[PDB]
Amino acid sequence: VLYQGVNCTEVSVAIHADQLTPTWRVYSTGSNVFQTRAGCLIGAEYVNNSYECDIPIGAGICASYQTQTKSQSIIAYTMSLGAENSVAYSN
Amino acid sequence: NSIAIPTNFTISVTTEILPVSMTKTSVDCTMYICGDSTECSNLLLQYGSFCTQLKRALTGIAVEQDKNTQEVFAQVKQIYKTPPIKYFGGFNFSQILPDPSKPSKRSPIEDLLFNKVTLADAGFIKQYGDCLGDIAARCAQKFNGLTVLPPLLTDEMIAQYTSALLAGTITSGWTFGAGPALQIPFPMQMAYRFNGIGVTQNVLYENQKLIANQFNSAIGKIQDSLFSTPSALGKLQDVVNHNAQALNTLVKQLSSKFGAISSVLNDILSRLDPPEAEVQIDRLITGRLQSLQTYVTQQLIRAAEIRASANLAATKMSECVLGQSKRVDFCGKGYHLMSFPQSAPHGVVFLHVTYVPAQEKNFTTAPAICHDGKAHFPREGVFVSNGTHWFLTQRNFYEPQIITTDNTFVSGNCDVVIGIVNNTVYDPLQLELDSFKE
Amino acid sequence: VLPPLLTDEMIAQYTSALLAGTITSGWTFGAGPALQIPFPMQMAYRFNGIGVTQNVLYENQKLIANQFNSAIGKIQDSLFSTPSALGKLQDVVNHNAQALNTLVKQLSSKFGAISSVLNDILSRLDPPEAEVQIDRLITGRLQSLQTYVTQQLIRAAEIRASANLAATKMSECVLGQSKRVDFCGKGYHLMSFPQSAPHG
Amino acid sequence: NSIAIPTNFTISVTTEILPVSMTKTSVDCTMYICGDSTECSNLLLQYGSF
Amino acid sequence: YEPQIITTDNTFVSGNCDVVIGIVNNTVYDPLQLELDSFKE
Ligand SMILES: *[C@@H]1O[C@H](CO)[C@@H](O[C@@H]2O[C@H](CO)[C@@H](O[C@@H]3O[C@H](CO)[C@@H](O)[C@H](O)[C@@H]3O)[C@H](O)[C@H]2NC(C)=O)[C@H](O)[C@H]1NC(C)=O
Ligand SMILES: *[C@@H]1O[C@H](CO)[C@@H](O[C@@H]2O[C@H](CO)[C@@H](O[C@@H]3O[C@H](CO)[C@@H](O)[C@H](O)[C@@H]3O)[C@H](O)[C@H]2NC(C)=O)[C@H](O)[C@H]1NC(C)=O
Ligand SMILES: *[C@@H]1O[C@H](CO)[C@@H](O[C@@H]2O[C@H](CO)[C@@H](O)[C@H](O)[C@H]2NC(C)=O)[C@H](O)[C@H]1NC(C)=O
Ligand SMILES: *[C@@H]1O[C@H](CO)[C@@H](O[C@@H]2O[C@H](CO)[C@@H](O)[C@H](O)[C@H]2NC(C)=O)[C@H](O)[C@H]1NC(C)=O
Ligand SMILES: *[C@@H]1O[C@H](CO)[C@@H](O[C@@H]2O[C@H](CO)[C@@H](O)[C@H](O)[C@H]2NC(C)=O)[C@H](O)[C@H]1NC(C)=O
Ligand SMILES: *[C@@H]1O[C@H](CO)[C@@H](O)[C@H](O)[C@H]1NC(C)=O
Ligand SMILES: *[C@@H]1O[C@H](CO)[C@@H](O)[C@H](O)[C@H]1NC(C)=O
Ligand SMILES: *[C@@H]1O[C@H](CO)[C@@H](O)[C@H](O)[C@H]1NC(C)=O
Ligand SMILES: *[C@@H]1O[C@H](CO)[C@@H](O)[C@H](O)[C@H]1NC(C)=O
Ligand SMILES: *[C@@H]1O[C@H](CO)[C@@H](O)[C@H](O)[C@H]1NC(C)=O
Repeated sequence: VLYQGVNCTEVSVAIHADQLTPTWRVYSTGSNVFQTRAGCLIGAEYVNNSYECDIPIGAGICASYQTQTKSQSIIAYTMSLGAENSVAYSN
Repeated sequence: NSIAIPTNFTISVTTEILPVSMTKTSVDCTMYICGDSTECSNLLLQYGSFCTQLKRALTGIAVEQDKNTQEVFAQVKQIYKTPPIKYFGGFNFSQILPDPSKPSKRSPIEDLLFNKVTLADAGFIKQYGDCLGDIAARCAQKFNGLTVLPPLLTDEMIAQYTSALLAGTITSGWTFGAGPALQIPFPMQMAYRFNGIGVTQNVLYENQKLIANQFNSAIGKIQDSLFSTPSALGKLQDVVNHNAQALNTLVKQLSSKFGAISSVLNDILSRLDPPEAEVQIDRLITGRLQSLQTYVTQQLIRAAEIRASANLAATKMSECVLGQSKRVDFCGKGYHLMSFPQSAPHGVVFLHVTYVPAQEKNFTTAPAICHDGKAHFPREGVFVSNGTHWFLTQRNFYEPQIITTDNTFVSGNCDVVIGIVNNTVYDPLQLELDSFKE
Repeated sequence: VLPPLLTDEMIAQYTSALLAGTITSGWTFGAGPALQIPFPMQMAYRFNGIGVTQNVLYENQKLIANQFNSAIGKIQDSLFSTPSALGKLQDVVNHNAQALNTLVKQLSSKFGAISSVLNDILSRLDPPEAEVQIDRLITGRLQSLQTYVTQQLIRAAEIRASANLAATKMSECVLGQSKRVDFCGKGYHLMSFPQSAPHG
Repeated sequence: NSIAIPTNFTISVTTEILPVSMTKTSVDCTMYICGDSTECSNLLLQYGSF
Repeated sequence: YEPQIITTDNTFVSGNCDVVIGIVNNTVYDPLQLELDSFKE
């Protein structure tokens, strides 16, 4: 779930105070709450590995469903633009 | 019988500014029309699927703007880098290549382009601003239900696409656009681009230093012209101003009464009992729907205009950057040789590198040369005379050469060509044949 | 109705300048300074550009000139004879005239009111009801203006696309020789000439 | 092994007609909606920036 | 890629060898001279 334009601290406070209008709650663990420029993303593990974009979120961040460790889960990552290619330029 | 032919040339670099994307907006229909009011929302339900339609229209626009950005900039499948030497025959690209010493790795020109354009919407986690000052008005400040979504590609990602396109163009010419990138020395890329415009490759090599110096001067001139002139980035600022004006008007419409006793929904609910409040609320709902439908209709029209601009920008990037276009004035004034993209907020700037003929001289010409009763026509170029001797020259740059059998072809008797001029056509092979034995 | 910034005389002057430039200097007109070239050599270059050896023009120069002159006479006769030849511009004029006549016609509509005339409503009714009847006429007339402006924005976008196509065709067909098939007429392209027309 | 080669040619001239501009119009909302009626104008003021 | 022998028909001559940057030394095979020396002997 993406909370658009909201700081994750405010989301955590509102959840603990039971102030949010929707009555459902997304399972919160460490590393399951990630602050993006678009908003607060809860329910996806952020990873350092960059991949091609699948489900766009915004500001470079995209989510996908991928196998981690042993166990498929939703992850979020910074988009890869493409493979690198160094051209052997010379005179 | 008079023809003018350039004896010199000028390297000209011009700029073209195109919008690529529009600010992505989102409207909370319930917050805008019936903010925190159950009775108003329940009345709003009697108008059917209003919000269900605006949400789709604005989502379609937002997706279209990200599609437009990808179509213009995501034209390359690999991220190309230049060599660490960065010597390209004397051509100085330091003003268009990324500057490693600055954050975001923008070029100096890109840095100026981003600094000149003022962005009123400033999409970010707006709660960071909090309060403690007079409200910014950035245009609902979120509170009235109007928000701005960030782009999928950040300015750094767009800069990286631009850098990849620039490195590919510089190090491989057009072979990267069509297939795998093939390294080529830059001066030979220029030689082939000279051939593209009908000018023999040797013109580049004798004048390679002059061409490199004129190119570097033109780039410096662009840097200074963009810095000096305030209203340089007119089109992009106009797009920003139109979106800001649309949001300012949409928010300001909330203060209108539309015939109601008060523009504030809470005042209507506080002062009146349900049966009268419903009438005053219906009047406000009607006005709010008219405002939102007008806003969305103009946003759809602007989105179509931006889509057309983005499609033109993508076509220009494909034909001007990934190749050498032959379309006149498509890629700047002059004979198109090449272009360089630069990122700009909500758009793209193309730097078009062309040649302008200069220092022309008018020579006497002739459709054909008559020798031993045969009409000789040029294979390439035109015949010229300086008043005493006839020469064959390439059309786009003055370079006289002796008229020979190898330079011309023969078709028909001299009597058919109206303007044929009597002159000697030299015959190679025969001359040396004599020298061999005689 | 506002006049255009460029009058018909200024548009005619631009067309004349484009014709003089193309006729005197060929494909150089739009790239840099105009360079004079004899017209038969301009055509010889254009023939070579389409893939026909330049000797064909010179050997058949009189035939080509006669076919060109005949074709131009036929064009003038074709435009004279066919009333629908210029339909696109007459349609633009008629659509704008229809939109303005529609807005004026809408002022006579009641839109649910007892009367289409504001002075009759104010004279015959008390203020309380008069404000309601006026609000109905205002709603209807405001919707009529919003519809007109929306239609004008859509038509303006269509005209913008047409104008951009016309500018591209003039820059690629008049200021040069295009290799785009069917972009500059049917057949292998040699050249083009602009002519001014009202609104196009 | 059969190819057709032209032995003659025709010079053809065709016409293409494109609109470039449309009539420029301007609307005074007060006179159009409220034909010099003060009460109408005062009611019209409640519709804001339209 | 299709290598061919560098000859006076494949190339053209313009200017001296001092102005071109990066010019290399190589043989250019003239057909006519070769035929002259086969015809003679
Ligand atoms: C490629 O072009 C760039 C500029 O477009 C060259 O960088 C420039 O190098 C000159 C070297 O003298 C710098 O001049 C310096 O200017 C400062 C101005 O305060 C002065 O105090 C210094 O004493 C010196 O005169 C110039 O500023 C600098 N410009 C930039 C933007 O960095 C670069 O060297 C060129 N590279 C090649 C290989 O030609
Ligand atoms: C290629 O086609 C052109 C026409 O497109 C041929 O030129 C035409 O040749 C005919 C003769 O067969 C000319 O007709 C004659 O016209 C004169 C006019 O005074 C008339 O007195 C004669 O009795 C006869 O009707 C026709 O005018 C001429 N067209 C033009 C524009 O000059 C050309 O001969 C063809 N060439 C080949 C090799 O097929
Ligand atoms: C036209 O060009 C020819 C070729 O350069 C000129 O004749 C040569 O002039 C140079 C001096 O500039 C002499 O060294 C050559 O020996 C001349 N060659 C011949 C064959 O005359 C000629 O003078 C030029 N004429 C004009 C009017 O510019
Ligand atoms: C080009 O040269 C030819 C042959 O040298 C000239 O042909 C002569 O033209 C004159 C008329 O000017 C005739 O009286 C002769 O009988 C022609 N002789 C031949 C052998 O054809 C031709 O006139 C010359 N053209 C120019 C422009 O000098
Ligand atoms: C390419 O060949 C030319 C001619 O053989 C070389 O020029 C000669 O260079 C030597 C020294 O290297 C001088 O002593 C001669 O006087 C030069 N002769 C001429 C006519 O220039 C040239 O140096 C060679 N270049 C390379 C890179 O090998
Ligand atoms: C990415 O690597 C850095 C290395 O310092 C580490 O600090 C950071 O926590 C890593 N992020 C994730 C999501 O693993
Ligand atoms: C290309 O030539 C320049 C000449 O200054 C030289 O500095 C550079 O190292 C050369 N490049 C390579 C790859 O040798
Ligand atoms: C061409 O013009 C440049 C200046 O733009 C000048 O330096 C150069 O010498 C000129 N060349 C000739 C052949 O006149
Ligand atoms: C969220 O709030 C905390 C409060 O301490 C602040 O430090 C952080 O920078 C805020 N982040 C955003 C994205 O607003
Ligand atoms: C060259 O052009 C100039 C332009 O004024 C003209 O005066 C001059 O006579 C022309 N010379 C030739 C030989 O055409």
